[PDB]
Amino acid sequence: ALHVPKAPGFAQMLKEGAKHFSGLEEAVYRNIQACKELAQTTRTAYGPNGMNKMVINHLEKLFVTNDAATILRELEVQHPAAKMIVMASHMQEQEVGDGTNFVLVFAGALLELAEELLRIGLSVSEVIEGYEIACRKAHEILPNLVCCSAKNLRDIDEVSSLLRTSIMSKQYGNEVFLAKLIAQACVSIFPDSGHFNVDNIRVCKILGSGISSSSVLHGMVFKKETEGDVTSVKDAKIAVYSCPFDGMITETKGTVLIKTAEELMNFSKGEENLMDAQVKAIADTGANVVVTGGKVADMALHYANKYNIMLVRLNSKWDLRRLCKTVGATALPRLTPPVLEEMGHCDSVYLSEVGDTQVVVFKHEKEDGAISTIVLRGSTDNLMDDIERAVDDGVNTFKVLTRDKRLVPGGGATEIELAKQITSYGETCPGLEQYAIKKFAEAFEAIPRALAENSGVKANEVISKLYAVHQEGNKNVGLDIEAEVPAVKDMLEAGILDTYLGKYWAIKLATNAAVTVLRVDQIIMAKPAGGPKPPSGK
Amino acid sequence: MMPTPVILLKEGTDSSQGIPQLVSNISACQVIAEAVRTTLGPRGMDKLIVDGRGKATISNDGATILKLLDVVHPAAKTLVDIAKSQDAEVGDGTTSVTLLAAEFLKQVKPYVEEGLHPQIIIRAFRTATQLAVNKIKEIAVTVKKADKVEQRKLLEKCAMTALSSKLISQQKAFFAKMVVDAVMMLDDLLQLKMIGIKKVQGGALEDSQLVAGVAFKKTFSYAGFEMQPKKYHNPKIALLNVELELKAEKDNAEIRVHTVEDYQAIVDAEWNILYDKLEKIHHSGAKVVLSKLPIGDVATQYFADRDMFCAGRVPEEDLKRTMMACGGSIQTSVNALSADVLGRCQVFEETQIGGERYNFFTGCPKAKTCTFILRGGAEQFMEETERSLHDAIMIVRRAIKNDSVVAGGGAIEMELSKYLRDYSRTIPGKQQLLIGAYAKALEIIPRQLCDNAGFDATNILNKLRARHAQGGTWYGVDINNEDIADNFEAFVWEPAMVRINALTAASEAACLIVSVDETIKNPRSTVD
Amino acid sequence: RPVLVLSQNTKRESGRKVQSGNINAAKTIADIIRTCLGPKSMMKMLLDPMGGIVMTNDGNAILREIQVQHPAAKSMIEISRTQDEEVGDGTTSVIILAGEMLSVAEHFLEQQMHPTVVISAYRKALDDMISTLKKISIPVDISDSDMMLNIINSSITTKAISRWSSLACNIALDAVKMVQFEENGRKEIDIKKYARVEKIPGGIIEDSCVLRGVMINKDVTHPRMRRYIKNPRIVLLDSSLEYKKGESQTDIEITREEDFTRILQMEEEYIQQLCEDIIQLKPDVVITEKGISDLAQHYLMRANITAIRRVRKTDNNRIARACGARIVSRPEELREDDVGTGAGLLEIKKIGDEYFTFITDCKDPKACTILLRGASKEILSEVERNLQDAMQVCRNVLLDPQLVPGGGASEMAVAHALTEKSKAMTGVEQWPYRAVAQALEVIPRTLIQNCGASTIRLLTSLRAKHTQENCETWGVNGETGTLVDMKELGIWEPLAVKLQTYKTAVETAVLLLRIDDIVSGHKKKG
Ligand SMILES: Nc1ncnc2c1ncn2[C@@H]1O[C@H](COP(=O)(O)OP(=O)(O)O)[C@@H](O)[C@H]1O
Ligand SMILES: Nc1ncnc2c1ncn2[C@@H]1O[C@H](COP(=O)(O)OP(=O)(O)O)[C@@H](O)[C@H]1O
Ligand SMILES: Nc1ncnc2c1ncn2[C@@H]1O[C@H](COP(=O)(O)OP(=O)(O)O)[C@@H](O)[C@H]1O
Ligand SMILES: [Mg+2]
Ligand SMILES: [Mg+2]
Ligand SMILES: [Mg+2]
Repeated sequence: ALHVPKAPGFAQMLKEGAKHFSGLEEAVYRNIQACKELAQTTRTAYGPNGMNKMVINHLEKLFVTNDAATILRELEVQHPAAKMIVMASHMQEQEVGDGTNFVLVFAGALLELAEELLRIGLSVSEVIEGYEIACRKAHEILPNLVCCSAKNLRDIDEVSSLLRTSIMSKQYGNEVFLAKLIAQACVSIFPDSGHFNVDNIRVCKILGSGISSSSVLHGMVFKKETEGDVTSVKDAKIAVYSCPFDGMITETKGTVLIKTAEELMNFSKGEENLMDAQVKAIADTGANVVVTGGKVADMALHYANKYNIMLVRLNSKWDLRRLCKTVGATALPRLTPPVLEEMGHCDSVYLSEVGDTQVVVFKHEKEDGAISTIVLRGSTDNLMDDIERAVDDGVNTFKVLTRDKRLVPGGGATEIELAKQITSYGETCPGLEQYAIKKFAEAFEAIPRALAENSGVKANEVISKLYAVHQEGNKNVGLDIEAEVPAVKDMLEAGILDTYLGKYWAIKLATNAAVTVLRVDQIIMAKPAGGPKPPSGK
Repeated sequence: MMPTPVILLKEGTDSSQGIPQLVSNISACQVIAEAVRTTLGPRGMDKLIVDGRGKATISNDGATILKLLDVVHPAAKTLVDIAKSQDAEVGDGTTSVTLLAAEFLKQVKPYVEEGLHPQIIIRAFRTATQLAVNKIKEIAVTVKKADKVEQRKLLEKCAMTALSSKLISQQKAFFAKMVVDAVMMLDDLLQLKMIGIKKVQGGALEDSQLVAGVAFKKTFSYAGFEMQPKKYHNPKIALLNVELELKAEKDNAEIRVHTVEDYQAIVDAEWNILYDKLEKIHHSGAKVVLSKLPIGDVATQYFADRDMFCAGRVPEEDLKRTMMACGGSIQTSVNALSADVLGRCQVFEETQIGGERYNFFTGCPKAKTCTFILRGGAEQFMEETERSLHDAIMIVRRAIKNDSVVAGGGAIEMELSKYLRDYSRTIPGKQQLLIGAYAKALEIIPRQLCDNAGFDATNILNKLRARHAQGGTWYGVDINNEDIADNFEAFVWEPAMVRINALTAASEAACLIVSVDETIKNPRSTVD
Repeated sequence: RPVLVLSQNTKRESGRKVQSGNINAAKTIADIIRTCLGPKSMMKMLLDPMGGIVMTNDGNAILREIQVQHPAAKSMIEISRTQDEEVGDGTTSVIILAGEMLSVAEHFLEQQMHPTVVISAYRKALDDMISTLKKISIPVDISDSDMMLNIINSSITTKAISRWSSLACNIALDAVKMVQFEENGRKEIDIKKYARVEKIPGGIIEDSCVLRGVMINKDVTHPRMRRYIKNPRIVLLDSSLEYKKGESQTDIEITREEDFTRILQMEEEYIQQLCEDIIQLKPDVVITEKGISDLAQHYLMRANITAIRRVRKTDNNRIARACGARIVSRPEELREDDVGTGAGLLEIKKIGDEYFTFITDCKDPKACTILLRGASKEILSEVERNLQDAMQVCRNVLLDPQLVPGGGASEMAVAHALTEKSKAMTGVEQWPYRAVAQALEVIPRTLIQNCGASTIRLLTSLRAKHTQENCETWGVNGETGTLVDMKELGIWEPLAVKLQTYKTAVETAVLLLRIDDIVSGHKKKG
């Protein structure tokens, strides 16, 4: 009468380190609590007034940023439900590029209200059905909330205004300058063909002069020095070789078989003469710049210096391909002189020093080309990394705008209007699904509430004013962060807008993650293993 | 808290958030700034740091001291990073940046403790920094004459100002003249690799010399080297990248013979290959032979028999400097040793410097490179002399790029503080307090100078403030007379870029530190 | 070396984490015993650290038999103990109510509302709840035994003794009625001291009864005594009937030959004198809390007096109350008024393998014993706990003759009244007021959940019913999961119990909402 034995059946059959959780209280509420904890951890970084977080991973690498996806990447999340929500957020990041914090906040609010509904007496299936119906209703309503279209993408000022909002959430102090930079870089890219490639925007981070000194360059910048003595070319005729700048060798096996003294005396002289002839043949085509992906032989460098040819060595083949795209050249597999079609042209190639690092610049004078580069200055590596994340968000926003040109008001205006419309719809639906629909509508309040909380004002007053104005009939009125008291203003004139695809995909993924978390009824966790990572992830 | 049977994050994760976290960040930044406080000014002091290996490093340079410290506080590492940034972009001011950043954070700490929103502080810092940079650009003194004498004097004064805080401050005029002379002979890019720094133990500081040419240590001479003459009066120099040794023709080469006559022919062929290389070198008229690759004993004796000089295994950068000074070209092949690819110097000589043999290439009229030979009684002595000369070299290069100067000794910062206080007195009042805090924080450098000198910081600061308010822009701390003086008339000159970068970096660091509200530390993996 | 402005073993927590932890701990405490409420409650087995087993569904016992580490859980345990001591009923209800109120308060704490506003709203709601509960109360004629039995039955309908309802109700009513006492203008009940509950394992539960007297596990000192006396005259004592040493050191010095025998003979003569002084009153039974000498036993049997020794002081006080006697510490001062006449029978009979003394025919006794027979000691312990609940409810009704409807009717009526009052608040604290008002619905919700019916449909129907005018007596039928008029089912409960439950729950919510910092690890410094 002093110990409670394990119940016969599954409990006794379970392994040593394994864990089994079944039923509402033991599984679903625990999962909802974990998801709410994750959402609360990420919540404080939402919106322009979000606060950066110093996250140190297991490798003592410091990340300071307010990007939700990055924070979740660098956090050692252990709970399976939080892992599922993180997967949904990362899927949103991959599909669109922005809105991860929205996904996390919406999923957390949905799961909290789902717990509340289950407590009042609703079943999991009823909650899931109501959530799906409300998600369908929201997706139907969303196209009607579009306020304006991009209507142009080759302009500079207009696209900069479009991209300001996406990079106002991060780097709230100075977003106009970054918007102008990213707009110029993206407008250089994106030719008459409607296809826009994100990879074509390169970011080179050079330390020292503060981010206000950053610039956009039409070309590529490589942080290294030249192999030769020529360090500046004014009418570059770059020839790109994917082979080492050396005499080609047999792939099977090499062995110089010498049988007479004449061959021994003449071998090196003949090899030198052959390589000199090859280099002179390359130079005769007019190529004053040579780029190679392999090593450079000493005799090769000597004969290139003799004929005044600039040598640049690119170890990474991705950089070689990007340079070929930039200049318009073809990577020769051999060391043959290039024909006129394969010889790329760049209007200026030179060796330069920016701050401390030595750089080689392939600079075009036109405002065009396949690849454009943004050189970022700054006083800290972490600050430059955060600016790079903001640049990535802006570029992804531009890509989304190229895909779909429709926009919706930001600052919680769209969320408040969606909540109002879904509540109105659910007020008419009979049956137990109305509770789930109303809770789904209420879950949209977490966005303006989080914005107001981060801004430092009372959330309830802001939400009440938003409902009042929206009931009056103003669908473009949202939170005004430039005030010390709860206030709202029309945000079509303010230019604070969000991409339609971003909201659509964020809502879809958040609802899917919430319903998938709710569907789980039992958890059977195996004993944790200390393996050297799964082989899939290397 | 609750046990939470399945916990969210990995066990051992430490999280800190709220006002205490930011206050602790500010305190850590203060701790970091305290480690370099006494290194600022002519009355500054050096620091000695010993690593785990037992090797001690002695430095007055703020960036070096911060790098040596193994800082692990995430907020404190920002000060080290901005010091590195200031060293990279400018090269001077690595202590002022940290002092300014820590002073900004210290001044705004009371407002943080009251619950003021960090975004307001960040906006105030951004506004104050923009205004201060604009004021610096407005009031900086420049001369639009391009006079060579005036430009050289300005460069020398800037170098003296950059040098009057190090152990070589007693010979600051001598070293500043040397540094200006060295920099003025760089061609257009001012590459640092074109200025060689050689440290030879023994001798006084004044024994250090600048070679209008190139000099490097003797490199493992083989047998027969001592028969080579060690002085030439108009030598032609053959810069080569060639291994002058008896060796296998190629790594994969193989010789197959079936007759003793062919065996003798092969041996004589190897000897003839080497002798043909040597004869092609000799017929070029060159008297000094420098090679990047080894030169064997056979080649050494061959050159000694011809009254020639050889030096193999010369470091690549030394060969590059020799090419830039004498004016030849590094040849990987000796088949075409025309007069175009041969260097030329007035005098080549091998002398002894403190128990070491050095090869001197002097008399180069078209030299585009230099070589500092620094003499000192200790290894760390020479290292810190090199660091000081590097600071001076960066200052002189930046002054070459743009000849805009402001008075030092805290005069520029007192003027900026007065300007910012005057501006802040004309705004609503929420930003007024923060901009006034920024202006008060700019007064750290003159106060630190007075504290290091053993002065009365309060009285000097009061006199400086009154003088700036009642008229006078370049009035700063006079260390010698324990008073204030017109530092512009005292030739305490700094390039405007130094203070511009210092203010920009310090403001960025302060804004980054303030912008953080939560710190998360994941547990270490593979602690072992 | 390590400075440590504070001690190393001191750990401090502050902020939102402390509030969330406190509310979660209270919720967990409530969840432990949520399923032990209502007529369809399921019992639980508690394993004591000493090796014993407690099988019960009483909330206070379950929470008392649990050791916790979180101090909020300790506060909840103390709350349950306070509710048990003050009124004896409503422990599960008060725990559940405190948990629900703390949950709805955490709702607001997650937003930017200060806990002081929530506390003020809670106190206003507590005043309104008290007012409404007093309003919806009904009076009771205590002279009507049927109403008292019905009230007790409603009290014990949810316990394991409900299968024998009439028997337990009659036992509790008779015990409380006959232990009721009044003297010098002061009225008292004192169920704790008198109305002792004695359980003898074995027999059948139907044989349990309340005796018109007392029972002790004692036997006569000598086999020649009388084990059956018709109308005994009982004398109770504190002092031993044996020779004892004096307080002061009293060494004797014997030099004569006849002194030793004289000392022994005087010891015998002292015993004889004490026995003769006792006999002078002509009693039949002598009870002592201390030993009785064998020579004293002989002298008492010489006068045909039955003697019992080594009786507990509480038992002797209960005997004095039952037979109307007075304890006397000096036999030479024994008065006639001290002799206990009024006991109508004394019998020493053997139950099982032990002798028990019965004084069980007293006329107008002010003390009683409850003889419980059952399957085992755990069943009898649960029966004793249920009888304690019944007697506490009876005493509360006798002191306060007010009643309120049960079955969650009072909860819903008070919640509706507070919701109606809340629409005129027009302030910022109206939301916590309404939330804590509707938090009362957790009792009908728990009843419906335990019954197994649909919570949402029944709760909505009950709310709609309570929105009408004369529907404050509409609750939940705990057995069938149906809405019934509570005055038809007739499960009423004392107003004092409901008031205590509401007050204690709201005060617990106020106390736990007030704390945001926790520091632990410091020494006791006692
Ligand atoms: N100037 C502004 N005023 C008010 N709200 C804004 C402003 N700029 C952006 N927002 C809001 O901030 C939200 C973006 O939050 P963000 O930190 O970007 O999260 P995510 O990266 O997940 O989108 C958008 O929903 C937008 O409505
Ligand atoms: N002769 C001088 N008189 C007064 N102050 C000086 C003088 N020379 C340098 N300073 C001050 O010393 C400061 C720089 O100190 P130093 O340690 O040399 O460089 P760093 O800025 O890297 O600390 C400058 O702010 C300058 O005003
Ligand atoms: N027959 C019944 N039908 C419906 N409700 C009942 C019935 N009997 C009791 N109740 C309700 O059950 C509650 C008593 O539950 P109980 O287990 O005694 O909790 P506690 O021990 O905390 O008093 C009372 O509020 C009463 O309204
Ligand atoms: Mg975003
Ligand atoms: Mg300096
Ligand atoms: Mg009860």
